[PDB]
Amino acid sequence: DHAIYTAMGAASQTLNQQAVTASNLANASTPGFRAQLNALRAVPVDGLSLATRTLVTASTPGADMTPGQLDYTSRPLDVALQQDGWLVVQAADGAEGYTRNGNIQVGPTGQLTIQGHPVIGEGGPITVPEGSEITIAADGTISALNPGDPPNTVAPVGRLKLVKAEGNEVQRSDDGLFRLTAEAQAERGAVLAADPSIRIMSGVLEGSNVKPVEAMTDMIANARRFEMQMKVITSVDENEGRANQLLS
Amino acid sequence: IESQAPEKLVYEPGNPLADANGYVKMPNVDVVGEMVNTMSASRSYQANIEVLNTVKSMMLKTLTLGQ
Amino acid sequence: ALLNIFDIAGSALAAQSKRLNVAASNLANADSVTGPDGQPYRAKQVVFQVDAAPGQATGGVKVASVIESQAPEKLVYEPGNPLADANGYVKMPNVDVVGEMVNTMSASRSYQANIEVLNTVKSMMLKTLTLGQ
Amino acid sequence: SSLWIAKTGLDAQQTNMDVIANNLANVSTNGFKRQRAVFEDLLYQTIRQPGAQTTLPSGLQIGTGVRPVATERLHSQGNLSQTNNSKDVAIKGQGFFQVMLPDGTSAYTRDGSFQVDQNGQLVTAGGFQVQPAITIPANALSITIGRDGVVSVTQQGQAAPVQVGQLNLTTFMNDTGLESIGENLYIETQSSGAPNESTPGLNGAGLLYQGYVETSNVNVAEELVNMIQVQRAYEINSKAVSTTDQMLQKLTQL
Amino acid sequence: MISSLWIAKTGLDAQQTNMDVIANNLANVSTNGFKRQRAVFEDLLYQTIRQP
Amino acid sequence: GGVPGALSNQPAP
Amino acid sequence: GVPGALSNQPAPPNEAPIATP
Amino acid sequence: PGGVPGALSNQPAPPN
Repeated sequence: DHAIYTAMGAASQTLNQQAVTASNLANASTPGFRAQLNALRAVPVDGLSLATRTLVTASTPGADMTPGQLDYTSRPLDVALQQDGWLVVQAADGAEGYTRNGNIQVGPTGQLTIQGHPVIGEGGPITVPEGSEITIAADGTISALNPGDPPNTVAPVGRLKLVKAEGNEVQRSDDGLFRLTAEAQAERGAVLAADPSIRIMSGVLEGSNVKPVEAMTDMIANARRFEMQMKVITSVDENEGRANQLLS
Repeated sequence: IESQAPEKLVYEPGNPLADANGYVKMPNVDVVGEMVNTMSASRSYQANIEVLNTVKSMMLKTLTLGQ
Repeated sequence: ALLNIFDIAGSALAAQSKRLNVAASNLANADSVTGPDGQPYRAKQVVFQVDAAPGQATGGVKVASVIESQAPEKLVYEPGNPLADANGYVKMPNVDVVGEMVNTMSASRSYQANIEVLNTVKSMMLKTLTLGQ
Repeated sequence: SSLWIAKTGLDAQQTNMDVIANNLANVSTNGFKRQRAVFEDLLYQTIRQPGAQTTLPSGLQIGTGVRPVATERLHSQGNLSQTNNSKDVAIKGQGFFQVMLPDGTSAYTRDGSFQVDQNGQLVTAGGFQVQPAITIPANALSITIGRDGVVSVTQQGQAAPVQVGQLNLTTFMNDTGLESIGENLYIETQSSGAPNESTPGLNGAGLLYQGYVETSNVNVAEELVNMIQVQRAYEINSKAVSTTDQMLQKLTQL
Repeated sequence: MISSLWIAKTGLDAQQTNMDVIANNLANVSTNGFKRQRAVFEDLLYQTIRQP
Repeated sequence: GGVPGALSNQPAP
Repeated sequence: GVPGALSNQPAPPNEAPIATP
Repeated sequence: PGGVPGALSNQPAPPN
C-alpha cells in the first residue's frame, strides 16, 4: 500500500529532473552559461523490521564548468576568460558575484556593466571616461582613447578583476550569478583576490556549454523511467482494491 | 493548511496579472501527488465501507443470538 | 444540486474546454487581416479564477471573461490595402503559434486528468450506496 | 511545468529567427547596423538548500527558462560604394546626421543618400529635412560637400565657389542605446542622451566622403551559422515538449 | 553547444578577412606609395579536459 | 466545518 | 447568469455575420 | 425546424 508512494516519489523526481533538463536546453543560446547537473539520490527509510523501502530525491549538484565555443565578434569589448576563470561583478544586492559573460557594455555616463551589473575592478566598480573608445588587454588592463584626439593619447584606466575558482568552490545563486560556497569561503576568504595567471581574449564571446547528446539521452531516460513508475503504481493500485473489497 | 512549496514562477510579462519583473505566480500543485492522493483516498474509503458492512451484518447476527 | 466533487471536476472540464476553444479560435485566425467591422483580430486569453464558494477552503475553477490581449499588433507594409494607415502598415493579429500549441496540449492533459479523477471517484460513489442495503 | 520552459525556449529561438530575417532583409540598405540578440535566463528556483557537508553536494535547484533582454546593434564602420551622384555622402567615424520629423521632433540617421526638394533644401529619401538646413540656388552647376561638411555651390559665369552651410554631425556617448524609429532613423534615449552637435572632424566627429554611400554592416556567413544553430535548438526544444507531453499522457491514462 | 559550428565560423571569418585584405591589396596597385598588407591569423584559447 | 465533504451537496446553494 | 444555471427564457439566436450590416 | 447538422451549419455563410 506504500509502494505506490515510492513509485510516486520516483515519478515526481523524474518530472523535476526533466524540468532541470528542459531549463538547461532552453539556454542553448545564453551567452556564458553553465549547465545545471542533475542526479537522483537514494534515501533509505530507517525503521523496523526488514528495511525494504528506499525513496528517490532529485538533486542538482553544482553546475558544469566545461567552457563552451567562442564566437569571434569584431568588437573590442566582448571578452572570453581562460578555463576555470571568472569575471567579477557587483551583484544585485550590493554583494559580489562571478560570471563568464564577457559581454561588457558601457553607459552614457561611462560605467561598465555586465547584464546591467557594474564590473568590479581593483578599486571598486570600474568607470570609463564618458564616450571613449575602450580596448581590453590580455590580462585585464583597460585602455581608453577619446574619439578624435592624437592616438598617442591612449592610456590605461584600470584593470579587470579576474579570479580562478573550480566547481567545488562555486555555487549558483538564484539571480544567475555564481558565488563561493561556505566551505570555500572559510578557506579562501570572503573576497577572492585577483589571479594574475589568467589570460583573457578580447573580441570573442563564450556561449553556453549544454551538451545536446546528454540532454537527449536524459530525456529518453526520464520518459522510460516515468513509464516504469506508472506501471508500478497501476500494479499496486489493482492489488489493494482486490484485497480490501474481498477480505472485508 | 497551505502546502509548503515554492510558487511556480512563469515568465509572462504580457498577462495583465504579473509581478514587478513579470513573474506570474502559479500554484505549486504536484499533479502526480494529487492523483496518488485521490486513489489512496478512494481505496481507504472503500475499506471503511467494507468495515461498516460486515459490522452491520454482525450486529444483526448478534440480534439473532438465541432465536 | 451536484455533489461537491462532481461540481468541481465538471467546472474543471468546462474551463479546460473554454481554454481549448480560445486556443483553437486563435489558431484559426492566425492570418486574418480584418474582422466583420474593419479592425484586426486580437488574440483572446482566458483567465482562470478559483470559485471558492466557502471561505478559502476549496472550490472549482470559473472563467470570469475572455480578455483581449494587449501586445504590439503585427505590422506588415501593404500600402495598397484599404485598411493600411497613413504610413501604410496593415495590422495582423498577435497570435503566437508555439504558445497556442502548448496551450492546446496543456488544456487536453488537464481535461484528461479531471476525467480520470471523475472516473476514479465514480466507483466509490456507486459503492457508497450499498452501505444501507 | 517543463511545458512553459520549453515554450519560452521556442519563443526565444523564433525571436532570434526574426532578428536574423530582419538582418538578412536589410543587406542592401545603406547605413544599416546589424542587430544581435542576446538572451538571459530568468529567476532560478531553489527548492531545498544544500546541507552541511566524499559525497556530492545535494540540493534541488530548478531553473525557469530563457528570456530576451535587449538586442544590440554593432556600430562598426561599413564599406563605401561609389555612386557618382554628388548628393550622397558617407561618414568616416561615429556621427549621425540630424533630421526633423514632420511632427517636429529630431531623429538621427546614417544613410547619406540625399536629394533636394522643390524649393532647394536638402532632404532624405523620405523627404525629411536635414538640419541645419542647406538652401541651394537654381543655378548650381555643381555642388561639392567638403570634408568638413562644407556645402559649396558653383555658379554660372563665376570663378569661385559659393559657401552655403556646414553639415553638423550629432555625436552620442553611447551609440548602441539609440532607439530605432524604423525608416532608417534613430531617436535618442536615456541610454544615449546628451546629443553633442559638432562640425565634422572636431570633437570626435567623422569626416565626410562625397559621392559614396555606406554599405550595411551585416556579415552574411555569421547569419547562416546562426540560422543553422537556431533551427537545431528549436528542434531540441520541440523534442523536450514532446517528451513532457508523453509522460503526462501516461500519467492521465493510468 | 554545437561547438564545431562556432569553430568553423571562426575559420570562415578568418578566410573572409584574408580575402578582404587581398582585395584591398589588389585594388591599390595603381596608388603611388602604397604598402601591401598581410593579415596574421593565429588561434584562440584551448580548453583542457581533466585526465584522472 | 470549513471544508465540505466530497460527497456533500454543492456548498453553493 | 452563471453558465449552466436555469432560466425561464430561451437564449437569443446565434448569428455571426461576415460583414457589418 | 432544425437543419443540417455538423459541417454545413457550422460554416459562415451569408443569409438568404
